[PDB]
Formats: sequence, C-alpha cells, structure tokens
Amino acid sequence: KKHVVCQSCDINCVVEAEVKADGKIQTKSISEPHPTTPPNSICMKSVNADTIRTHKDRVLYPLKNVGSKRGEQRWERISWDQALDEIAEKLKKIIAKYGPESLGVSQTEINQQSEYGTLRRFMNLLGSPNWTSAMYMCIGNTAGVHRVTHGSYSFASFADSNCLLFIGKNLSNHNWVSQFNDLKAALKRGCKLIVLDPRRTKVAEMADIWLPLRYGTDAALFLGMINVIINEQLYDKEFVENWCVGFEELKERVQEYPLDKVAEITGCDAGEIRKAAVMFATESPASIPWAVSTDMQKNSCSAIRAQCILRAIVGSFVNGAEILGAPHSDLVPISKIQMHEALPEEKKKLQLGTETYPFLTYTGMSALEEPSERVYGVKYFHNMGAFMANPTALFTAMATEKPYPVKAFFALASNALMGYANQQNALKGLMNQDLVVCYDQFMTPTAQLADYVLPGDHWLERPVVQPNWEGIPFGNTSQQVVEPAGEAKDEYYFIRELAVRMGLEEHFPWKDRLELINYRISPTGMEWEEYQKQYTYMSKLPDYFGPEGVGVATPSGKVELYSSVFEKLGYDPLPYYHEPLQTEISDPELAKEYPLILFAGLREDSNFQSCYHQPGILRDAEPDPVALLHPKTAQSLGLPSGEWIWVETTHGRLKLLLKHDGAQPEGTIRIPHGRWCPEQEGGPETGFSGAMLHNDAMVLSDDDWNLDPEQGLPNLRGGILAKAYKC
Ligand SMILES: Nc1nc2c(c(=O)[nH]1)N[C@H]1C(S)=C(S)[C@@H](COP(=O)(O)OP(=O)(O)OC[C@H]3O[C@@H](n4cnc5c(=O)[nH]c(N)nc54)[C@H](O)[C@@H]3O)O[C@H]1N2
Ligand SMILES: Nc1nc2c(c(=O)[nH]1)N[C@H]1C(S)=C(S)[C@@H](COP(=O)(O)OP(=O)(O)OC[C@H]3O[C@@H](n4cnc5c(=O)[nH]c(N)nc54)[C@H](O)[C@@H]3O)O[C@H]1N2
Ligand code: SF4
Ligand code: NA
Ligand SMILES: [W+6]
Repeated sequence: KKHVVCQSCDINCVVEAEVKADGKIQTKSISEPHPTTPPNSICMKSVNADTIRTHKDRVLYPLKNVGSKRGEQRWERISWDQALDEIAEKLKKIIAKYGPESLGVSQTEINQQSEYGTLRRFMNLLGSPNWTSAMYMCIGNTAGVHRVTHGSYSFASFADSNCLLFIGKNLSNHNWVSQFNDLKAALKRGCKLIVLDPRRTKVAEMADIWLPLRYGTDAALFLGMINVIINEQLYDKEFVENWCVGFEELKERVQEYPLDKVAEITGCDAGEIRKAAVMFATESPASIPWAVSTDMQKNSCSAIRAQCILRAIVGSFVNGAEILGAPHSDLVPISKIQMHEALPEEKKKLQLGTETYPFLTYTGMSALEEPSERVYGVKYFHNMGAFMANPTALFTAMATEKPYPVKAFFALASNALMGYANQQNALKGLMNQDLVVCYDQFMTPTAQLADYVLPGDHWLERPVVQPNWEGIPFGNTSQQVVEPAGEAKDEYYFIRELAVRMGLEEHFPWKDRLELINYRISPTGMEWEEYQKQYTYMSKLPDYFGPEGVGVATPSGKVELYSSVFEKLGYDPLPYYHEPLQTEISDPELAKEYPLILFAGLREDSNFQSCYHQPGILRDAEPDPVALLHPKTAQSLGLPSGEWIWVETTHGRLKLLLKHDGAQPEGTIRIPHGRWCPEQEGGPETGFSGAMLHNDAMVLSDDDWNLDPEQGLPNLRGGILAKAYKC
C-alpha cells in the first residue's frame, strides 16, 4: 500500500493505492488518519484513475506529425531522442529569426508536479518571458491581487473557522471531496455557513444563510457587506489601526454601496445581506475559502479585492482564519530555481501583456520585488503562478505577429486551445506557429495541432514533493505506485533534454527528476527514500502581525485597503461594481435578442476540466455536453428538456443537450467547460474532435469590453447575454 497525492484534480486529496495481482491499481480513501486529508476523501475521478492511466488511447510514445498541413491527423511514432533533436533544431531556427521571446508556453504545473522551477529556469535562460497558464483566471490572478493588498496569497482554515462564506463551490462527493468533508466537519463543530450562489446547491441547502444573488454581482454583495461592517463598527479596530492603510478611503467608498442599492443590484433582500455581514464579522474566526467564480467576472478584480478587505478588517489574518503563505521554510524555493533574475530586463519588458494589461506581468508586479526580498528572501516570489503573459496578448501575437511574432508554442499538461477565451483566435494563433509541442496523455484538440506530441507520465507513476504552488504552507508527499507505462516520461526529463540541446547543460546539474527532488528537499538533510515516509511537512511562516511583526510584502508593509499598486497602474485603488457591458441593465435592447444571462462553468462529478472524456466509466456518468435551462424558461423558448440546442452569444455559439433543470434560475443558461469527444476522428473536419462545437471558449469574447480592466482576464460568470435555439 502506498500513500499518493491524487492529481486527478487540483485539490490533491491524499489517497491510498495498491497494485492488485492482475496489475490493476486500486485507489481508495486513505485508511490512516492523514494530517490534511480528512477520512472518506476520494471521488469517482480518483477511484477510476487507473482506467485513464491504462486507457487504450493514452499516448505512450512520441508522435511526429508527418502531414503537410498543421491539424492534419497523420502521425508517426518516433523516439524521444529524435523528437528532442528535431524540436531543438527547429526552436533554434525560430529563436535565431524571431528572438527567444518568440517561444510561448502554456503550462499547468499542478497537473504534473514534476519540474520544481526548472521550466521557468529554462525559459529565463533562453530569454523568453512568454509563459502563461490557464490559471491566469484561477488562483494565479488571485495571487496577484492578494499580493498588492497584503504581499502573499492567503489560505482559509476550515479547521479553525466559526464562519465560512462560500462563493459557488458546489462541493460534493465528486467535487473536491476532501474539502466537502472539511466543510461537513466544520458545520458539526458549529461553524456557520453563508452561501452566495444563484443556484440553490447542496451547500446552499446546508447554509445558515443562502444569498441567491444574480450571476456576476458578488462584488456588489461584498461592498454591501463592507458597508455594514464599517458602519456598524464590527471590524477589528486594532488590526485596522496597526496593520492597514487606506481605511478612511475605503470607508468613504462603501458609502456608495448601501444595502438598498446592493439589494437592487444583486436581487437579494437587504435584511439578509445585513444578517450575512453581521454573521461574518461576529462569528470569528471567519474565512472566505478561495472560489473560482470571482476569478471569472467582469468585476473580478473588485470582488477579489473586496474579499481580501473583508478578511483583513474583521481580523481574519490575526485569529487563525486566514494564513499568508510563503516559500516552504524547509525547501529550496521554486522561485529561486526559476532564476527570474537571469532574464534580462529588456526581455521582461517584452512580456506580452505589458502593453495592454501589465498588472500580472513582471512589470506590473515589479513594485513587489523589494518587499518580497525583505519579507520572504525571494525578490521574484512566484506565488502560485506569477510573472505571466496575458493570454489574449499571447494568442494575438501568435495569430497576427503583433506587437511581435510568437512562432513556437509548448503546451505542458494544458489543452490550451480550449483553456482560455476566444477559442477561434487561439486556433488562429496555433495555425500560425512554426513549431508546436504538446506534452500530454492524450491526443487532445491542442495535441491535434502539434508538430510533436510527447507522452507524459501519470500521477500513479511518479513521486512528488509538494507544494507545487509556491505559497502553500505545507507539502504532502506522494509515493510512486508503478513505473510509467510505455515510453511516458516526466516533465523534467523533457525540460532537461531540451536544455542540454539548447546549450544550457551547465545550468541543469540534476540528471533526473529524482536528483531534482533531492535538491528541492536538500535543506532537510533527507533524500527522497526517507522523506516520503512522513505524510506532511508544515512550513514555518514569518511573524507578520505580532508585537514585533514584520508586516506584509506590500509597498507599505501593511494591508493596502487602498491599493498603491493599482493607483500606480492607473486602476481604481478601491473596489467598485459596474454593471457588465452586456446585461439586461446595461443593454436591455440587446437582451431582446439575447435574453439569457450566461454562466460558463459548473464542474461535473466525473470529469476534470477537459479531462477524462475518453470512452470509459467516467465518460459514461455524464456522456454528452449538456445545457441547463429552467423548465419555465425552456418551455417559453419551445425547447424540450433533453433536446439539442445551440447556445449563442455575440461572439460565437456551441452545441449542447438541453436538460431541463429546476435549480438553474429562470432566464439564465448553463454551458459546460471542457467538453469534447475523444471517440471522434481528430482534425478540422470534426472541429478537432468536437472542440470547436462543444467548448465554452467558442462563445467567450476577449475584446476589452469583456475583460477585467485591471487583470485582463475574461468574464465568464454573468455579464454576457445569450440566446438558445433548436438545432
Ligand atoms: N473557458 C474556460 N477556460 C477555463 C476554465 C473554464 O471554466 N472555462 N476553467 C479555468 C480553471 S478554473 C482552471 S484551474 C484551468 C484548468 O486548466 P488545465 O488544468 O490546464 O485543464 P485542461 O485545459 O483540461 O488541460 C489539462 C490537460 O492536462 C492533461 N494532463 C492531465 N494530467 C496530466 C499529466 O500528469 N501530465 C501531462 N503531461 N498531461 C496531463 C490533460 O490530458 C489535459 O489535456 O482552466 C481554466 N480555463
Ligand atoms: N468533478 C470536478 N470537480 C472539480 C473540477 C472539475 O472539472 N470537475 N474543477 C476544479 C477546479 S479547477 C475549480 S476552479 C473548482 C470550481 O468549483 P465550483 O466553484 O464548484 O465551480 P462550478 O462547479 O463551475 O460552479 C459552482 C457554482 O458556482 C455558481 N456560480 C456561477 N457564477 C457565479 C457568480 O457569478 N457568483 C456566484 N456567487 N456563484 C456563481 C454556479 O451557479 C454553481 O452552482 O472545481 C474544482 N473541482
Ligand atoms: S476531489 Fe477527487 S479527483 Fe480531486 S484530488 Fe480529491 S480524490 Fe482526486
Ligand atoms: Na506571417
Ligand atoms: W481552477
């Protein structure tokens, strides 16, 4: 029996695995008392993970495209050695012609947990700043906002909270089951629960207060709560006095958001919003667990800022409710391995997005350099995901060659075609590449567009030392269950082999991933054989707020309720809510043709993002891409529940199976993210196995009107109008 960090989704429950006599790997909830993962924390995605590891369609060998047009499905198996030789040769030619900045990378490291900083190390040595990640609108953006406010991304304590505030978070036995169990434990301790969700979910039913707000309006709801907490003086006067700046300015701002106005905006009742605010401030320690919905709105910046402000002012950073992370105290920081200082300033300045949405770039984050050196001993603190190219800028440079060409593109555990907005432009960008490399487990829609598809190992085939989002104040060890199948290799193998061919061997002394793991843990004096024997290693953290506290990694050293960085960048230093530019409020005329407010998302028990749609048990649990309409709404449109429809915005459309569902509020429509059809032939004739027909990014604009102005991420949750009609 092994303890393994499940990487079938990103919450990373620790499970137990065992190889049975017939070679099948059985996974189950950990039978021992685990320090972080509560009992009975395993879901169908994990239970059935071996059906993916052993799937007949898994790519186990390097494939070279031998067609005459990108996207043509004509593939020939080659060796790793030959693939790497050819990739390096072509990349050298591309870089000689277009500069190292012409290499773009989309990487989801949480899916791989294998490179330990060596990916950005490689890019920084080559001279490319053009790294991005689908986490540009999930956690990575949030960390930027947290950093300008209080220097580091915060973590909410389910164990210590006496009040939890949920934004969406449709937790269940198959959506972040460990956290589902954490919540249940909390409730039984007497912890109160406040749920903001237009959909009455199971967590909404469990809630002490359920606020059925209108899609997209969380920022307004939170401003209303801050109004109540400031005006009622329910805040922690000592923390505000000693550790915050800009409180008087914040106080003035929230007078713009009285409960009568917020009630009108949100569709919630004023008295309920007040109860929520009061409960949150008085039922300490009170936390707001990170939630995706507010990373995906036109008002995302303000909604995130407002959450940070709420936690700060009620005392959550000093009562155990919210913890400010750091590079792990026991380990060599990933940030240091990444060698951001090696990338020349000239190349940092070129990072795509610097000229449009600089906030999350090296340039936008630069005011945090000295503060980060001071507090964390790391000038370039790669907190969760950081120093990022803006995806719209990246795909636009790929597609148009402006402001300059990007001509090589690597997708590392990232179905990049489908992982952002404006999927048509991502396709155009990919079709204008001279080199595309896809490191994955399957012939995904993105891999279908590659010159080379390289087989990645699976989480049941690798050891892992955590944390692999730098900032998380603990790491769980993951044991290797089996050797990788076929010729699947680890992410560091790929990076090192390429680095050597690019002339960078001297900077990559670790001969394999195990040596790199041993380097990551080297300050402990242990090697991996000994290290893996303990489940969890907690990090020490700086003394932020004690009597001789060091404060936070912000320009002022204090919690910036009024953000100096935003002021600097020309953005509103304080949170606000403006109606998205495509709603029934901002555009009632457009709403005559497009009567539905759009929500793209709603995670499904049996799949993770675009993963696990291959024929099998998981696909069978939810086999079609499904639209959800309230029965009354569907009825009005003449669409029988269970019939195929198009859902169309001003940007584009996708095809879905209408299922009527009374929990979906009237006049709103759900579309899924990540849906495609791996059973189909690939290539453009099938829209890349249905990608072009069934993915939400087909209908999501990334014009400026649909971008968060400060972060440059796309709005997905409210703020967009749609129509639905029969196929
Ligand atoms: N339009 C839109 N975009 C979104 C979202 C949305 O709802 N809508 N969701 C956003 C959010 S919240 C997140 S967190 C991100 C998620 O983004 P990702 O986690 O990147 O998810 P996918 O886009 O499905 O691409 C993941 C790819 O990783 C491959 N893979 C899985 N495990 C491994 C492995 O061990 N090794 C290798 N080499 N490959 C592996 C899968 O086969 C898959 O092709 O997407 C974001 N992007
Ligand atoms: N099975 C499975 N589990 C997963 C994932 C998966 O793909 N599959 N993905 C994981 C990842 S990467 C993420 S980011 C999380 C996301 O986890 P969740 O937050 O659970 O995200 P969803 O399931 O997309 O939507 C949950 C609720 O958010 C609500 N919602 C939508 N828009 C808004 C809004 O504007 N305001 C408010 N208050 N609520 C809104 C919806 O009505 C829905 O009920 O799930 C994780 N867990
Ligand atoms: S929620 Fe399920 S898929 Fe995600 S880490 Fe936990 S067991 Fe794995
Ligand atoms: Na051209
Ligand atoms: W996510």
